Amino acid sequence: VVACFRMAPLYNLPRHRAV
Amino acid sequence: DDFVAKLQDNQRFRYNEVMQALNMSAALTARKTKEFRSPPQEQINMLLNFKDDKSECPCPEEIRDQLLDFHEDLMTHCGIE
Repeated sequence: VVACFRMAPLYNLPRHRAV
Repeated sequence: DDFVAKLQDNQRFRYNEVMQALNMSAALTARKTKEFRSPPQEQINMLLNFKDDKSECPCPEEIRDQLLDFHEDLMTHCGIE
């Protein structure tokens, strides 16, 4: 269930998309 | 640019905190990891709640102050105040 708990975060997200 | 860089570093450190918290307690971990489970737009919306005093955003007061100062300067340029 840890896999379902872990999703895509901003720190893994690139810079410009987060901007 | 730099505001997002600091926010991403914040979330990086918060992930380490919650990943220890998972090994300490699994039942409580839901609310810890909800803001990672959320889609990125919802994550931004929850993280950008510095305004007013509801203050349920997990972001630290220094990062809140950075955005508050930038917003005051932007309002000053815009002529609102």
